Amino acid sequence: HYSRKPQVSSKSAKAKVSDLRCHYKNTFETANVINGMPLRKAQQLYRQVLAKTRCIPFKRYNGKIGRTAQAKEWGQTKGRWPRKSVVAMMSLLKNAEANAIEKGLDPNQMVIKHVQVDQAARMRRRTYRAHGRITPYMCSPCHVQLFMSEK
Amino acid sequence: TKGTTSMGQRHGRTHILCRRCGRNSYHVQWERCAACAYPRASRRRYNWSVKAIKRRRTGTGRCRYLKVVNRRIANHFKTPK
Amino acid sequence: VSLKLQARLASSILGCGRARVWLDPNEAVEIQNANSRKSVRKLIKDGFII
RNA sequence: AACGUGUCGCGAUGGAUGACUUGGCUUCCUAUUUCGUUGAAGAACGCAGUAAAGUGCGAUAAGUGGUAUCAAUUGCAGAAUCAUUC
RNA sequence: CACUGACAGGGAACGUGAGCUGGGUUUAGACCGUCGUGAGACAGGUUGGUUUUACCCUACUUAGCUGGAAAUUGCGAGAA
RNA sequence: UUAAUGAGAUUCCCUCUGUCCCGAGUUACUAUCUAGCGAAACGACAGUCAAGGGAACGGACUUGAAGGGCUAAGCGGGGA
RNA sequence: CCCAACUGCAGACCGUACUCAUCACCGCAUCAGGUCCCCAAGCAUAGAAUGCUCUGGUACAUAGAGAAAGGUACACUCAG
RNA sequence: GAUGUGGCCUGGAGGUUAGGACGAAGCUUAUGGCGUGAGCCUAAGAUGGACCGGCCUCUAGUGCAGAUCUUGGUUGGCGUAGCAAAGAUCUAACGGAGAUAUACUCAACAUGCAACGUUGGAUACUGGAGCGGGGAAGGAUUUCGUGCCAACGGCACUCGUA
RNA sequence: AAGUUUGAAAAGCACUUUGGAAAGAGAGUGAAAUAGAACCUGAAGUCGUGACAAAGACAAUGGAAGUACCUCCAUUUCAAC
Ligand SMILES: [K+]
Ligand SMILES: [K+]
Ligand SMILES: [K+]
Ligand SMILES: [Mg+2]
Ligand SMILES: [Mg+2]
Ligand SMILES: [Mg+2]
Ligand SMILES: [Mg+2]
Ligand SMILES: [Mg+2]
Ligand SMILES: [Mg+2]
Ligand SMILES: [Mg+2]
Ligand SMILES: [Mg+2]
Ligand SMILES: [Mg+2]
Ligand SMILES: [Mg+2]
Ligand SMILES: [Mg+2]
Ligand SMILES: [Mg+2]
Ligand SMILES: [Mg+2]
Ligand SMILES: [Mg+2]
Ligand SMILES: [Mg+2]
Ligand SMILES: [Mg+2]
Ligand SMILES: [Mg+2]
Ligand SMILES: [Mg+2]
Ligand SMILES: [Mg+2]
Ligand SMILES: [Mg+2]
Ligand SMILES: [Mg+2]
Ligand SMILES: [Mg+2]
Ligand SMILES: [Mg+2]
Ligand SMILES: [Mg+2]
Ligand SMILES: [Mg+2]
Ligand SMILES: [Mg+2]
Ligand SMILES: [Mg+2]
Ligand SMILES: [Mg+2]
Ligand SMILES: [Mg+2]
Ligand SMILES: [Mg+2]
Ligand SMILES: [Mg+2]
Ligand SMILES: [Mg+2]
Ligand SMILES: [Mg+2]
Ligand SMILES: [Mg+2]
Ligand SMILES: [Mg+2]
Ligand SMILES: [Mg+2]
Ligand SMILES: [Mg+2]
Ligand SMILES: [Mg+2]
Ligand SMILES: [Mg+2]
Ligand SMILES: [Mg+2]
Ligand SMILES: [Mg+2]
Ligand SMILES: [Mg+2]
Ligand SMILES: [Mg+2]
Ligand SMILES: [Mg+2]
Ligand SMILES: [Mg+2]
Ligand SMILES: [Mg+2]
Ligand SMILES: [Mg+2]
Ligand SMILES: [Mg+2]
Ligand SMILES: [Mg+2]
Ligand SMILES: [Mg+2]
Ligand SMILES: [Mg+2]
Ligand SMILES: [Mg+2]
Ligand SMILES: [Mg+2]
Ligand SMILES: [Mg+2]
Ligand SMILES: [Mg+2]
Ligand SMILES: [Mg+2]
Ligand SMILES: [Mg+2]
Ligand SMILES: [Mg+2]
Ligand SMILES: [Mg+2]
Ligand SMILES: [Mg+2]
Ligand SMILES: [Mg+2]
Ligand SMILES: [Mg+2]
Ligand SMILES: [Mg+2]
Ligand SMILES: [Mg+2]
Ligand code: NA
Ligand code: NA
Ligand code: NA
Ligand code: NA
Ligand code: NA
Ligand SMILES: [Zn+2]
Repeated sequence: HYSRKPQVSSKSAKAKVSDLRCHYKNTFETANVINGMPLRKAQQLYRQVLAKTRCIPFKRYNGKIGRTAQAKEWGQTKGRWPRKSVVAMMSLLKNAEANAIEKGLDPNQMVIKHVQVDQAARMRRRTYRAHGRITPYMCSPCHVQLFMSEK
Repeated sequence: TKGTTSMGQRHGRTHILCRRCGRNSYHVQWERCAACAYPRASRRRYNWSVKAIKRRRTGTGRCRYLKVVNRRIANHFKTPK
Repeated sequence: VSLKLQARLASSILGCGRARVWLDPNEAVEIQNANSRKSVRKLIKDGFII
């Protein structure tokens, strides 16, 4: 299940998604940046990433990606705007907000306390190379789990 | 040249389905089957391929009559009084 | 709403190519109700296909 | 600082291990035990209320008849009888 | 041959082919001479003959972020 | 020996030119940045040098000289 | 029984969808390769060259932003 | 290189002696103890769910780090190389969950982006040796309508030879 | 290539809520869903996360001795013992 449990179970809301069909590496950076944020400010950041006024910092899987000035706010130099991962993470936050509202909590006081992106089972395709070679064309989905606690 | 381009030069068929075995080994031009030697009376059978013999021998099909006659033999051709 | 079927039938009935077939941009929900050559022929007579 | 490193707790991916075994392999025995022009073996089509494969069967087609046996078959449905039998 | 003050000699895996080029050398085709019965041979001549891969680590060239004097710690205290 | 013929081998002349002196400017598509997608080769471990010895040409060993960490674009000296 | 013009009745079997290719076939694939036949418009022009156009067909082949170096081109120019 | 070891370990057999639903085998370990060692044993499982230990003897397909070893899986390279021949798309409306998607503040921009199908306009290409209309070979339902979008059409799809 | 080896029994997750859906959050069945349908056990390798340890550049690993801090470990001792 969830790799961690909330401090107060009755004051928390949890959301999950398995086999997302979003790039695990992109979703790893998109979801990790909101790990300690209030829910409302995490949702604002995703809206501004879609507007391309702020970026998602790429801290681990950033091998030879481009440099941008919008990564300075995160203390980095390299960042990106992974729109596919942002909309999926936006949907997950909406589910978590719905779980909190159904439990009688206030989403405006909800703080994300746990984010975990894990590599899911891969899907196999093939690509055709020179000299009659056939080579893998793997797809890498992800599992995303999170919960938020009342502040 | 030989290879990919010449693969598109291959037209027609050397073999079609055989009436006796249905294996797509009937040489259209030579009018004989590469798998069972039809229309020769006897079939193809070679000891250098025992594996091929076991694929086509008795018992690999239905044995519609052999099942009946084996029961009759095992019961000594029982008949009503 | 897709009018691919009606355009195909109208092109055959009128004996012309797709570029010469005009489907009324308005009144699209009654064009999509024509699933037969009989009904497309009524649209042509009514002036919804030209 | 940030990447990165190490340890521990918890997760994921991944299907080894153990237990299980209606399979295989090997040995031995018993017979009014050895196919076909009276059309075999093999090959092809088809057949169920529902049925792709497989199995069984051949336009009498998942079977007819006869002996036993005694209430089912079964995913659903259908089915005279609740059965000496028909 | 000519200019110049001068047209010194050398090394760097006979510097340097994932830098180039491919004229030579040294495959298979072919011609000549000589040799060999022959197939063939010749540091003899001749003509024709695919030059592959960097996105890794260093090196180098530029280009960003960034802590740190107990060179991350000690509170371990030294001023050109 | 030979007219004609030849994507055959060779030499010279006219013309012509960025082949060169000696390089410069411009275009399309790239590279480059982004969204989506997404491999391979290769991979003992790794990766700053000088000299020394050493299997006689070291990234590891000896003695010295360097070396704060992480990064983007290139590049072909080394990685025999 | 045989001719002429009628008339009456009967004319059995199999194939028939679709494709024929910058996506329907072969090349491991919707692969810039390969694959026989028929119909073939207007103008320029010698014209089945080449260029453009009515009919028919198509906007499908990852896109956006956008003057680094270095590239590739069925892209150019350059004083003496 | 030879030999020795009441020397260690594994699958089975003949004996013997034990254990297990109050938890067997297997598995996990900053669980310690013992042995020079091969290894043995205990502890814990917030592991498991049914078999199995010791000792004597017998037996064998009996011990792995490497064989450009075999099979399966994984992996750095790496969100990297790239996805650049065949000139090309623009616009409004309709459809669609695919939007004009927002704690406070806040008139709108500076906080839901990017992408689809159809129709009408626009622009362009093919240019009759055609991304035209029919056939053979080959293929065999790809044809047609409706529905549908998990996988597939190396981007995308509400579209499709799925 | 592939054991359909879930569970004793399908009792195979009604119903509520968010979502277009896939699914999530609850609630139920069951001794056990970390037994939820290619479902017993679930290793290694690799990866994520939280906590902690720190750490220049001596590639890392290693040996021997100490020390600092930790220790769900073991053993001993706790009255003139
Ligand atoms: K020679
Ligand atoms: K001893
Ligand atoms: K392997
Ligand atoms: Mg690059
Ligand atoms: Mg980059
Ligand atoms: Mg390719
Ligand atoms: Mg090929
Ligand atoms: Mg031929
Ligand atoms: Mg030819
Ligand atoms: Mg022939
Ligand atoms: Mg013939
Ligand atoms: Mg017969
Ligand atoms: Mg040299
Ligand atoms: Mg020398
Ligand atoms: Mg070279
Ligand atoms: Mg050279
Ligand atoms: Mg070189
Ligand atoms: Mg040469
Ligand atoms: Mg001679
Ligand atoms: Mg030569
Ligand atoms: Mg030669
Ligand atoms: Mg030549
Ligand atoms: Mg300090
Ligand atoms: Mg050196
Ligand atoms: Mg190099
Ligand atoms: Mg290069
Ligand atoms: Mg027809
Ligand atoms: Mg037809
Ligand atoms: Mg044609
Ligand atoms: Mg094909
Ligand atoms: Mg083939
Ligand atoms: Mg022409
Ligand atoms: Mg012409
Ligand atoms: Mg036109
Ligand atoms: Mg195409
Ligand atoms: Mg296009
Ligand atoms: Mg392409
Ligand atoms: Mg350029
Ligand atoms: Mg054995
Ligand atoms: Mg015992
Ligand atoms: Mg532990
Ligand atoms: Mg450990
Ligand atoms: Mg033992
Ligand atoms: Mg062995
Ligand atoms: Mg092993
Ligand atoms: Mg090997
Ligand atoms: Mg990876
Ligand atoms: Mg790239
Ligand atoms: Mg390319
Ligand atoms: Mg193109
Ligand atoms: Mg339009
Ligand atoms: Mg707005
Ligand atoms: Mg929008
Ligand atoms: Mg044109
Ligand atoms: Mg043209
Ligand atoms: Mg013409
Ligand atoms: Mg044509
Ligand atoms: Mg169709
Ligand atoms: Mg796609
Ligand atoms: Mg209960
Ligand atoms: Mg469990
Ligand atoms: Mg279980
Ligand atoms: Mg399991
Ligand atoms: Mg593991
Ligand atoms: Mg961990
Ligand atoms: Mg060292
Ligand atoms: Mg120590
Ligand atoms: Na010639
Ligand atoms: Na070396
Ligand atoms: Na040294
Ligand atoms: Na083609
Ligand atoms: Na591109
Ligand atoms: Zn045959």
